[PDB]
Amino acid sequence: VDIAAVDETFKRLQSHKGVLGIIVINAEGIAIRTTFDNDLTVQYAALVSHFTVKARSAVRKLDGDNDLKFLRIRSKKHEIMIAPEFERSHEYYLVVVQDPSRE
Amino acid sequence: NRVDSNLGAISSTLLVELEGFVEQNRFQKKQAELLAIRNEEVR
Amino acid sequence: SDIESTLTRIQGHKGVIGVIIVNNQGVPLRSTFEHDAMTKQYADLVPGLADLARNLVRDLDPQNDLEFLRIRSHKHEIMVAAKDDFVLLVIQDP
Amino acid sequence: QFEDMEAFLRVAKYTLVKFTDMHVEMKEEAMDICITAVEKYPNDAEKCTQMIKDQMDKKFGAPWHVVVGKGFSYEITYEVRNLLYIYVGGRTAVLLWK
Amino acid sequence: AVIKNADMSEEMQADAVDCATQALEKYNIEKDIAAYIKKEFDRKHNPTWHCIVGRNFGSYVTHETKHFIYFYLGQVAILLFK
Amino acid sequence: LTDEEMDMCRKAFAMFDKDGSGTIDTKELRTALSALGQNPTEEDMFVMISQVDQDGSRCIEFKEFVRVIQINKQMSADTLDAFVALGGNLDKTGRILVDKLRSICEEFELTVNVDRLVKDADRDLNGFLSYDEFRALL
Amino acid sequence: DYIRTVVQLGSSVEDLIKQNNAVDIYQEYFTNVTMDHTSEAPHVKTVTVFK
Repeated sequence: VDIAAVDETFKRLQSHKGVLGIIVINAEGIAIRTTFDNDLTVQYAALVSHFTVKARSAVRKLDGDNDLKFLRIRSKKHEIMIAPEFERSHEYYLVVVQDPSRE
Repeated sequence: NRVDSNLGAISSTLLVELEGFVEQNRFQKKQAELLAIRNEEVR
Repeated sequence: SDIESTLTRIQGHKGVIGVIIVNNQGVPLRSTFEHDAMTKQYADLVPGLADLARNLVRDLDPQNDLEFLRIRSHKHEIMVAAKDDFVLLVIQDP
Repeated sequence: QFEDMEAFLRVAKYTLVKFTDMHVEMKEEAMDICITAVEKYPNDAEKCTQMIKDQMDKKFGAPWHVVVGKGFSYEITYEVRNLLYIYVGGRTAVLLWK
Repeated sequence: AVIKNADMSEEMQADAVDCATQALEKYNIEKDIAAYIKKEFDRKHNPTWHCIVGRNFGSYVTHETKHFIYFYLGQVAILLFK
Repeated sequence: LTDEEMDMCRKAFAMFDKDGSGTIDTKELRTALSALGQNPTEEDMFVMISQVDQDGSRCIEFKEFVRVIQINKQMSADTLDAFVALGGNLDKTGRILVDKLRSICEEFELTVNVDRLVKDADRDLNGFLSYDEFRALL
Repeated sequence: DYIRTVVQLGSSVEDLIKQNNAVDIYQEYFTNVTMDHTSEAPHVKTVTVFK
């Protein structure tokens, strides 16, 4: 069953070095799978939802025929990675948090 | 030093300090000798 | 003569189409473009994204800050180095 | 120079008033009743605001308005000499206007 | 749009939702959101409003008979009243 | 509003509340006035504090300190000093008397001076200086 | 459709995470090195000659 495939993708990603977290959030800002506790989850979901719709509106405004498949914000602690796939019937901006300092 | 530790401290002084302002007069006696003294060595 | 040499190196690689420096509020100073109908576009669209992202990062744990940011579109890689004085932009398709 | 959230919460027990237009006795009574509200119910904050403005409702003014929270924004129109904005516990913050 | 609690005429509930959504679309900070949502509705209908925008806030407030609105958009929350 | 005014405000607030109370009480204020020579009543100082005390404390603090410095300063940078140099004694007339400059060079007893400056700062080429060409002199 | 999207994004991000572990870009050499080896030859200065 493909549920084993997506959970396997979580261990594929999460087996990498330093990867603190993986989470999936849909267009209505509600997380679906987690890896964190519940409140760091909901504050990521709200913040990243608003930020990525602003960034996509920025890129679409800047050029009409160009969209984004990628987003990468930096800390001094952890490099949040956002990926979105803007489509109909699905738009699931998955977001990873990682850093190469650990381990 | 002898020709430019003087002449970059002679231009570093502050004559007037912080009626009774006659003390300033007395104060401006003192540093006068200062510049005179310094000038002599450069001369 | 180090800042301008780095500008001249960085503007002559295989994909770079524009380097921009913009101040706190605005005033894009030292662009690199043969016309200026789209510099102002960058200068008034992008630092909203830079400080909005500093809000997103810093909100979590206030010892934290933001340093850089990348947005990779289909045909562009908008890299912004935001900090306190200014916002800096480099545009490049890989 | 503490090095986590937790040592910050060890230090941050003060209740700094961010901005306020209140009399000194006004300020001390309102400040202490809000700290007692926040210590009384950390979990459910709705009934903290229950207690704060219903005490201020019976005693001080017929209209009152309390907002407690974690992260928010606001723009209100308020009659002067009756505004309290304080930071409680180093995290939770409370706006209070008539 | 999501509404959790309101007691007011729906014909200006539509006014509230169309006032808030274009505001949220336009600006990119959340103080000016609570600025605009009051300001433009203030020049529309009445002299007095109050409006809160954020996440995880608590409040007790005296209602108004036909002016009390508690929005919800995209894990961003709005309150406004008279 | 600026950043060094906060420095001088902190130093002067240190000077007034000299014991360390964190609040200006009446006795330290009278100590400051008595160091300046004044020993007024114990009813006018009450009214003075009551106008400056906003919080009802009977003791004024740093916010009130800078409030009074703010109102008195910015209510009433380089315009005034260069302006009132000599032309601001003339108040938007652009004609400065030569006799004022002769008096200035008279009183300060200066050893050697020729007034060719006013001869060679003459930009209207009449024998006087308007204010814009006066700044051009400065 | 949700499953297909998630595995598509997992593939792309997996490439990205490798990209960040490959060589670290954001790392200034000698961020904080205090020990400096310098020039310390003897200096003779005549402050004044007392004559």
